[PDB]
Amino acid sequence: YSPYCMGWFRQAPGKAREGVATVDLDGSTIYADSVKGRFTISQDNAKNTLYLQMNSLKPEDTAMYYCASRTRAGVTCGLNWAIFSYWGQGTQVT
Amino acid sequence: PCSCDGDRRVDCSGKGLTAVPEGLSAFTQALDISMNNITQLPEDAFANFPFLEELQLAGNDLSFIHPKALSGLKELKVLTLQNNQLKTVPSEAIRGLSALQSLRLDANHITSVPEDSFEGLVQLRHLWLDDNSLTEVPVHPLSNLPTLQALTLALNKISSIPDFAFTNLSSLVVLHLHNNKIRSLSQHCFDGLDNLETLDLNYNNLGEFPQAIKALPSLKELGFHSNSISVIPDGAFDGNPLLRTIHLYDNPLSFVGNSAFHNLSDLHSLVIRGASMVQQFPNLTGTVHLESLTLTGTKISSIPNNLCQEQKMLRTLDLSYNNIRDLPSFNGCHALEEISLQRNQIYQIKEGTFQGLISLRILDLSRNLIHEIHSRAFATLGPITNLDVSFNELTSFPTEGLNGLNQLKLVGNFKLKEALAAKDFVNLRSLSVPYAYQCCAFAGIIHCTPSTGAFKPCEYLLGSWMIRLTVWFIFLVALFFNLLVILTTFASCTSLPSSKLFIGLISVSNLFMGIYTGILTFLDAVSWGRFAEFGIWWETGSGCKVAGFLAVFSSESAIFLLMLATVERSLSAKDINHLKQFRVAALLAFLGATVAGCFPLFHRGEYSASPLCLPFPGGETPSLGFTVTLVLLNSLAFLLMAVIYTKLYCNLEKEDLSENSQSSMIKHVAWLIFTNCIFFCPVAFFSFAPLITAISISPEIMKSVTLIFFPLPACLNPVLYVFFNPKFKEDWKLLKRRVTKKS
Amino acid sequence: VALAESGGGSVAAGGAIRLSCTASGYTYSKYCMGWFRQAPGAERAGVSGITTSPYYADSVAGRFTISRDNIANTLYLQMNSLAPADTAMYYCAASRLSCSAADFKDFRNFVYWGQGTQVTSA
Repeated sequence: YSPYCMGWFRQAPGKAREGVATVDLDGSTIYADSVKGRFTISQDNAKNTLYLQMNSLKPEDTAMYYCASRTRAGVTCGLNWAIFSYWGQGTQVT
Repeated sequence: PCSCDGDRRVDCSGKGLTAVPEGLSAFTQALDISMNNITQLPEDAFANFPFLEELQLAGNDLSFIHPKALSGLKELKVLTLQNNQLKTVPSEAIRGLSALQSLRLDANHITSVPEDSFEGLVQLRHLWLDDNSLTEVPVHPLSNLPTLQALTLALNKISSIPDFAFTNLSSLVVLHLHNNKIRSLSQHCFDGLDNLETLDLNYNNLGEFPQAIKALPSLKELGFHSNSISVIPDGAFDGNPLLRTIHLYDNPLSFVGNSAFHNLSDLHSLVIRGASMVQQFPNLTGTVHLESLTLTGTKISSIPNNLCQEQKMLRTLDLSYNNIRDLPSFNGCHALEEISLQRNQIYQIKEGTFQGLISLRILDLSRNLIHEIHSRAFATLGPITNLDVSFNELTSFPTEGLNGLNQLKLVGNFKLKEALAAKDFVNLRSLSVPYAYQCCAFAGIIHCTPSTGAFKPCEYLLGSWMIRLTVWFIFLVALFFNLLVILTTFASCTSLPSSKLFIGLISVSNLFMGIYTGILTFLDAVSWGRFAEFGIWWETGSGCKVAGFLAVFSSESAIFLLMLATVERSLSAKDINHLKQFRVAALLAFLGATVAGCFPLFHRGEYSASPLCLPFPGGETPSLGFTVTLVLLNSLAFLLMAVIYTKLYCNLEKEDLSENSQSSMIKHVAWLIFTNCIFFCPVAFFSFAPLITAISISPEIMKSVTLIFFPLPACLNPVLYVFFNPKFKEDWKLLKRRVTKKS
Repeated sequence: VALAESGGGSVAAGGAIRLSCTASGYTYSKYCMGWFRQAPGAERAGVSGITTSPYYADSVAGRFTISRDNIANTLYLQMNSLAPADTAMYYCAASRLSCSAADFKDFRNFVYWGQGTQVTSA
């Protein structure tokens, strides 16, 4: 309903959860070290659907994924967990 | 799996759980989970228990927490999460718990604190955040908390504190920030902390004294050390009156204000070290609760006389490495116990200086210029156990009221030569006195450092009666037979051949060695049973120098004259015109013996090693200054004439040796040199003994043979000559004829 | 705030003993703790301490181990191969300020004291 701090997260079995490139309300996506030249992120607020695309992926770094949302305000974007109120169930990509 | 306490308390330790335990009573009050392997917290994990009060998650590797997982725990009070693997402060799943009391987040690698964190907690009192990797203080989340008491941020990586950091914390009591990298402090950084009692800033990189502390009105305990503070401006502690403890050490302090420490009504101890340029005593008006005072390294020259008229409860006092010259009276004091004054310019002691101190135990006045001590100094001083005074020019040492002493050190007072009365020091345990003979009075369980061994005896110089009579025997006959032989060789009014005058000089040198031995025997006879009393005076006086010079001179002339005798014989045979040549050579050798003997005299302490005044035995450390040189010269010469006589053996045959009177002279010289060789081997061996670590002999023994094996030649050379040269019999008849003609 | 100790007792010479102390509260600084020895007729002395390189006394060097477990907030001191001269009363002391090794030979600095235990070696 309220578009604010959409994010995506990757989780490998037996370790922590880290973030990948995330976009804010005004665009200007914060982009992680391993995603430039690899992944593309887009988001339409007409229906509030975000799309991700894969390009030339390597066999490793294939793990479970999640999408994360937040409706509050007052905190800067940092591509870091523990700031998103709502979490998706996720999906395994390999 | 987990035992039930029965009081609604559940404990789980190392049972390998990867998920939240289930099936327990819903009424449980406290829950502990420690050393398991839970890594993630699923959503609605704790929705089962609605009456949980205290929550422990210790040591497992939790990394992700669902925001809704912690919901429903409205009565939680204590939350502990240490040594786990979280990377950021969980701003979510914490806002729900309104009634939280204590929160502990230690050893977790945390770098960023979200802005909205710590919001909605209205009654949090304890928050622990240390051993993390924080880099800047979370000003906004800290301001969000109005009721925080104790704050610990240690071992983090903070660099500087911005202004107005802690404005909204009204009820903060203690603040810990040590081992950080703080280097600058704003003048208004600490405003608002009116109820702060304890402030810790240790091991930081502060380069200048902070000022914001003057805003704190109730700061009890203050600690900073290992910093880089170097200057203490005056009026620094003006703002805060009540200061029980001030920590400061390892700082490179240079200047301290005259009035800095003034008006502290509750300070307990004061320590200042390394403050070199401060040269005037601090003004201590108003400070009347100082147990311990310490100032070191300064340039203070005088002490005020109202000092412990003000300080009524001073217990210890140390002032060293200063320029104190005079001591004011300490009569007012009563609780003073230990006093240390070292490396100062004190030169006199008066009676009244130490009068009235009832409970003084340990007193130290070392490395000073004191030469006058009043007799009644220490008379009415109370029970004193350990007293140290050393390395000062001191002439006489009084003893009045020192019966209770236990430790007494006096070393370096070479001017002090008076003996020490044994009766006065009844309970003395450990001594240190400059000369070893003084301890012979105690004859010690008393411990005296100086060895006072065999080499420095107490009762008899010579020791054994057999040794005494033996040296008396060779002394006498050496003297008598030397006089006889010199009278025979010189009194005859005949032309003097080179060999005859040579053996005459041999006799003269041996006679000198003999009366050296005689003077030693006279000293031993005079000082029977009481050598300890005479030892110091004998060694310090010129008699020891004279005796040692005499002995050394006698021993070199004999060796050189013998060597010159056997080359004289060799070339006499070969030409068979050098007589005047060798006469002045003999004179030149005598002069060399003179200078070799007198050379050590200009040095210091070389002839005072032993009461016998002979340096060749040496001692603990003679450190071979010239002993090795002398033995080297002696050995090289002996091998030289050994080679010369082997060459003579090769050149001249045994039948000619038997049939030649000049060769009879050669045989006599060979006997002389062989005897000199074997009788000098032992002293060289003894001098070589300390060089080898394996070989050790008791001072008992080395003294005996050094005494016995030194002067023998002076005895047997004349005996050998008269027993085995009819040349002497011919001269005896000549002198008998001359005596008969005269009479 | 409150400190409790456990251990102690009578042991023949050359044995091994473990002493465990627990603490409750938040004002104390967990980087300054110590074990203190007291024999009758003498003042308290500092046997060992934790500073921030543990500080060990002259005498007990090589036979005494000191450890801290912040997982359960417990201090452990284990001794082995005791000499009879070790028979004394033992105290656990905690300060309020951070401390170095130099602070440990003077007890007066420490504030929070425990009730103590008794250990005798024969």
